[PDB]
Amino acid sequence: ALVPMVIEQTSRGERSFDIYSRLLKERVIFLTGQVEDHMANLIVAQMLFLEAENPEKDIYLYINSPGGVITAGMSIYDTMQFIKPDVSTICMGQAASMGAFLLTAGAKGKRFCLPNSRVMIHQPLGGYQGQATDIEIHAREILKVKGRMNELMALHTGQSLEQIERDTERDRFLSAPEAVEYGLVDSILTHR
Amino acid sequence: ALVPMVIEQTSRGERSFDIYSRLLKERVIFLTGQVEDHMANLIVAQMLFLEAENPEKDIYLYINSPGGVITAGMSIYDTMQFIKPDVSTICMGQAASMGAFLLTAGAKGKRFCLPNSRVMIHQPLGGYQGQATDIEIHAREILKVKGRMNELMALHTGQSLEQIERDTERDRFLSAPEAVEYGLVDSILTHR
Amino acid sequence: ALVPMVIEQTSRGERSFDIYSRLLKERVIFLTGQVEDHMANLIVAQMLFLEAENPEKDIYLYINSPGGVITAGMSIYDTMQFIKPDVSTICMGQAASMGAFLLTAGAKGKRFCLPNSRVMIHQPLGGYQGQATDIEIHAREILKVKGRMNELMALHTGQSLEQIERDTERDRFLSAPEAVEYGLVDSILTHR
Amino acid sequence: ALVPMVIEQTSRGERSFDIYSRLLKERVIFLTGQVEDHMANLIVAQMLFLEAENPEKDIYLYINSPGGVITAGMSIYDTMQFIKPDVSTICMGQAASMGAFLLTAGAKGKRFCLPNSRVMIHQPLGGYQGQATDIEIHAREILKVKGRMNELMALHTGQSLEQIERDTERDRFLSAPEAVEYGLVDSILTHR
Amino acid sequence: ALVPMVIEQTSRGERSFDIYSRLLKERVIFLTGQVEDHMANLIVAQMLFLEAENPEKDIYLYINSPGGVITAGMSIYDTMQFIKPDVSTICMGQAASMGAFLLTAGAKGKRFCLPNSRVMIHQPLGGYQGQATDIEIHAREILKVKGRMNELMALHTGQSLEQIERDTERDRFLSAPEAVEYGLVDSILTHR
Amino acid sequence: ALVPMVIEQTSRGERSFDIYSRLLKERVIFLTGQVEDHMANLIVAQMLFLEAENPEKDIYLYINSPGGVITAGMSIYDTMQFIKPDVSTICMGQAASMGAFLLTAGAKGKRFCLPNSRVMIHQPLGGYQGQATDIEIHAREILKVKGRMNELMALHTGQSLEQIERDTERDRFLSAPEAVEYGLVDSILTHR
Amino acid sequence: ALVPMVIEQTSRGERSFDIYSRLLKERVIFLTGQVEDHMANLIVAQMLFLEAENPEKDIYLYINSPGGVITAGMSIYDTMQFIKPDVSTICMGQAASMGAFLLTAGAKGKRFCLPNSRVMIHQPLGGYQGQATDIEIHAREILKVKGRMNELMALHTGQSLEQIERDTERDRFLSAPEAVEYGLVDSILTHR
Amino acid sequence: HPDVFNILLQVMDNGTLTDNNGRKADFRNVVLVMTTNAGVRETERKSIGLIHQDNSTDAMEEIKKIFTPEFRNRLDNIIWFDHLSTDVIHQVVDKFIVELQVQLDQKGVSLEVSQEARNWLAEKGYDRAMGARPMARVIQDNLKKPLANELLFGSLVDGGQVTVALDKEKNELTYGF
Repeated sequence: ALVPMVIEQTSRGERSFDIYSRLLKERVIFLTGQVEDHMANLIVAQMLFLEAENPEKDIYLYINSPGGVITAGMSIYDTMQFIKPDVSTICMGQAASMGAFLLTAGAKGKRFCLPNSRVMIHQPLGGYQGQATDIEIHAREILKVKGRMNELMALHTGQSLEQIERDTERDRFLSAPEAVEYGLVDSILTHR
Repeated sequence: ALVPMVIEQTSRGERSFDIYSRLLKERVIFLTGQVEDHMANLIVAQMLFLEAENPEKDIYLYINSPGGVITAGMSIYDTMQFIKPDVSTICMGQAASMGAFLLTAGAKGKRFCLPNSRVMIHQPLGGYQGQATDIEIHAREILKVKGRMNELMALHTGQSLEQIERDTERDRFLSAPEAVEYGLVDSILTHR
Repeated sequence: ALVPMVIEQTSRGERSFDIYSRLLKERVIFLTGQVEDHMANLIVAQMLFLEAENPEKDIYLYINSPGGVITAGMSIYDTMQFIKPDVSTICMGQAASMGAFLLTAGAKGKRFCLPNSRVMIHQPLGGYQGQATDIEIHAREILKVKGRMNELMALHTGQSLEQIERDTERDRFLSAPEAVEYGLVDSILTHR
Repeated sequence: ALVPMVIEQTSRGERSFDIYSRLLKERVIFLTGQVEDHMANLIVAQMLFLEAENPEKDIYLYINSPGGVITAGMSIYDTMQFIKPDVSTICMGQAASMGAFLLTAGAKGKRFCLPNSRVMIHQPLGGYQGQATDIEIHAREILKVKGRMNELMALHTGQSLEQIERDTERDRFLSAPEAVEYGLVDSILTHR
Repeated sequence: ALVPMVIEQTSRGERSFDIYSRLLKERVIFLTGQVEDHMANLIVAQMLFLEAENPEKDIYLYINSPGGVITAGMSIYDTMQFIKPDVSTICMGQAASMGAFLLTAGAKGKRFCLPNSRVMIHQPLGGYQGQATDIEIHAREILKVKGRMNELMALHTGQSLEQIERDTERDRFLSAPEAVEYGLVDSILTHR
Repeated sequence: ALVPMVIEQTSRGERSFDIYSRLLKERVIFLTGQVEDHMANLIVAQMLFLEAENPEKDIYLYINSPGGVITAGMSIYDTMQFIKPDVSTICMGQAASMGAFLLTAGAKGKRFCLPNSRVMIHQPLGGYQGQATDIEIHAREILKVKGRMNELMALHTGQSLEQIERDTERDRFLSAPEAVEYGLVDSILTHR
Repeated sequence: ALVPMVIEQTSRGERSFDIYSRLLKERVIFLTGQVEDHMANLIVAQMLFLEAENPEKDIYLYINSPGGVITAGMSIYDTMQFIKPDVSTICMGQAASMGAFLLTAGAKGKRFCLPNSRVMIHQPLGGYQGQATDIEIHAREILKVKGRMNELMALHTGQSLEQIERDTERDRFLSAPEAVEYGLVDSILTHR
Repeated sequence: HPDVFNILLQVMDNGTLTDNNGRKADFRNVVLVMTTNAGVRETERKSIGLIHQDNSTDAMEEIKKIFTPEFRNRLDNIIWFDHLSTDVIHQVVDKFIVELQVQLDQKGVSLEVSQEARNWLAEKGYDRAMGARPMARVIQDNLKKPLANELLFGSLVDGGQVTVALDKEKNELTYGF
């Protein structure tokens, strides 16, 4: 219907998958749209299946995301760091601090971004309504989460923790060359 | 469509399941999103089928849930405690007092949580509108439910009942090491 | 998609049902969520098919319901009482006076409830707006329905009619042991 | 998905229908929910197919309906009266003057109702807004429709036309024994 | 799912259509609900296919419609008048001036209506908002459409044009015998 | 489901398409409802496939449309004018200046309309809100579009450009004979 | 259903795809409607699959789009520029600065537009609400994006950067000949 | 199966076939005939729509795409058969009647059949969907059965003569000695 079907021949010459399944068969996983619980769960299932299928062959994660929930993103990140094969993240379109976090979270030397992609990083958002004690609890929790995210980004990009802390105070927009120089990605895919 | 299909070969080399069914075939059950009646019923059906299929092999329950209805969660919990094979709960993402309850409800020694997961525990919520007598009835019922949940958590985590009662008065956020030390989980999955 | 598929082998080794159909094949019927006309009609169709398939083998009705329309519930109840095989009702989660009615309506000696289930019973609700004559008609009808329900419950549980009438005046919450002692269920399922 | 699938063996042992189609194969038609144009059209199509399949074998119409449009009900009624095989109507749950009309419209001697069913009969409802002339036209039409319905009910139940006219002035609730004595149904299904 | 499936045997004994396709295979077309562009287009496609399949065998159009757009109805009417085989219209339920127009538009001698059907005829409705010139244009157009419809009805029913013009000034409700005497239908289907 | 399936035999006698695909196989394309981007894209894809399948056999476009976006209609028109086989447009129901434009855009001598169809032509609609400069730009653009449409209609119908300009100033309703005499269509389909 | 199915014969003569998949098999990709993340991701997946299938054969991108998000469009553009085979863009209907950007982004000498297509170009839109510092950040970012888009358009069309900057200050509507002369497309498709 | 066509390829092209012992069969003096009904159903119906298309270029011409063009390229010609006309039907009925007369003269029972009886037999078993196939069953059921009764029971022995004519009043046949 809305999604196309493809044909490929191995033995009988009769294989019709949706194009997303066909690309998954080639170890290509798409992370598009907002990051939430069910989408992240699907990405985690795909990565687990690809790791169990062939622990030696890389996994390619195509990132085009305006961000999302920090929790679901941390699930994808932990599954990326846990599995054996190297996961290479390619940023097409945009990556807004969560697509961006997962982009910098790729295997070192294999994090690419297309020349016209846009990368943004910022401190996490949140909030709570209630009594002063619960407000304090949730504020301490969100501060701890922000600190943990800053630590992880300073680890993955090579920048000092204070530099990341000063840079992610507000929205920082980075083009492909600025992202390469900053340390988020390793190189830019230009041509075949 | 939105969900991918996979290919695996046993006899004829022709097996196309949605990736969730493929993972269920490997005794992997996903508990994601809010906990409600239909989702819990589906989880219970999956666990019953897996138990009837092979009562000796473990079941892996991947928990990423912001909580949900206490009743549906208690159904999943009773089905976990009833069946013969050991059910191992892995907390990826978050577990907000119901994902958390079911996480601590796993088989002892087999409750894991990923290093960047977040666990929260709190007393149950509820309410009622009506006459004073019905208000009293429903308040006594919710207090009994809170007491039962505190008893079950103090049993599963090893902490004293008074300690659980004092800790779950407000939202208590626990990271992976704090959850391990607290007794909710047994260890942290780091790498292969 | 949202519902998983399973594989079982009898002759050709090629059988893919949704997990609910696979469990129905084992004479297991799920009654979850609110009780309304279409859900009750589906349950009745399932019970009729299972009775016509093998009139000697029991039917297992898993009840997790916050109640529902009295009429649809009475349809399920009449179909349960009519068919030949014994229908055994297992209460997982909750049963709010209609799940509870159908739970007590199971075959005597085969009504079980899980140890952490919650059972509530109460007089039926209703209402009408209009002229005084129609108000009187509908009030007499709802009173007759309440009396019939009290008679049926006093029959199925063994308690005296006056005891049921005094108990169901307000919401009565019963845990698993209190439900067993009261007569709603016969025993508690604990382990294999 | 929401509807289950069943398996039955005739020649190859490979037959998977939705349970409603499986019951239709046994000449069982379900009339549930409100009566409207599309539902009545589906019922008429089912009855025509069953009549063309085997004009000698009865058709079983399971009625659980809170009423509906008089027109669609009259279509079902005319199709019931036209076809050759006897259609037997079983009232499970309720029948509110249209389910009730179609219930009394079954083949004489084959109209059953379950012991806890509820039957209601009343004059038809309607209305119109506009000029006085159109109001008069539509009022005369609805009066003619009410008279025709009273005539048909007095024919099918055996009661005198004046008795039906006096009884259906307001909502008349009839239980199973009162419906049997009144003449709406012929007997009560109790057990196998 | 909501629509049933049927089984019929010609050569291999393996034919599962939705019941509507099975009835279409017997040259039975259902016109139910409101008349709009897509429903009329589907009816026209069905009639074209049935005409191309066997130009000598009749087509049975079951009409249950509260009316609809004049344009879509005129498309169905032109396709009925154009094709070679005789189309016989059976009015079950109701026919409100468009179902009624198409009912009287059937092949002469083959227009039947069930004994409890209701037929209504009236002048077409419409309207327009805008400048006085466009109001005049659209009013002249709707008057021409009304005149054309009156001419076609006076042709198909045998009544004089002035009689149709005087009768369709307001809603005229006709039962089955009054419709037969008026000339809309030729006879009443009573029994096999 | 809502759409029927058909059976046709060429070699194995096993071919089940939706009736729309079956008619497309006979080089019959349906243009119904409003004209928008996705519907026009589907029509263009169908016409391209039919042209590539057999560039010598005509394509029949059945038009029943209340109009639509000028742009999408111009896409269909350009694809009609580009491909090799003659496309014959049949107007059933109505054609409101875009269905009408595409109807007059058919192959000369092969543009038919059913005797009770209605054809309307009018100048294009539009609008814009913003600064005076952008208002002027969009007004000049819509005037150029209106001029281009008038030129194309004067070319396809044979009427002079000034006559089309004076006629399409307001809504001009044309019946089948008036459309034939005007030059929009070539003849009227009456019978086989 | 809403989408048609087609039949083509290579070896067994049994191939039923939705018409969109059939056209994709011929290296034809449709870009219709608004440009957003998921549609652009689907287009990118299709282009990657077509490139991996045959890196030497061209890809035909049919553009009918009122514009969309700049980010998703830049993803499609980068994937077009990256892959090996030449992608030829055909503008049918309209192209509003993003369809237009991707149209001018086709392979040089292979960018066609139909004679009645409409092309519009304009500076990108956007906005932000918040503190003055964040307003300044987002304004600088949108200005950089506008500059990058102007540079890319001046590169692909051959016009000087200042000319593009002066032309895209407001909405510039270009017909097919004006688009050819401007440099957006290379020629106009007229006939076979 | 489509894979026997692969043998038929070399059978028609080189006129030689080798069995598992390496011996070659010589097909040069052998006539290769293949019967089929491929394009029949593809053309037996008219077009769907308000305007009837030609539907004649598919005149069993679409037997291509079914016969692997390298196979059709070595056929001498694809000889299409048409449905039997009413005159052809009459001639076939006469042929069957002559055959029956020969079989009866083999037992010394000469048969005489009226021309109107022949035409009734023709119009009775006349069919275009099945050609002259149901004609054999029609003629058998109409003539052979009463004749078989007469010949086997003994009332008709060697030397008898049989006549038959149409009963136009009730649409039946005549039978006698």
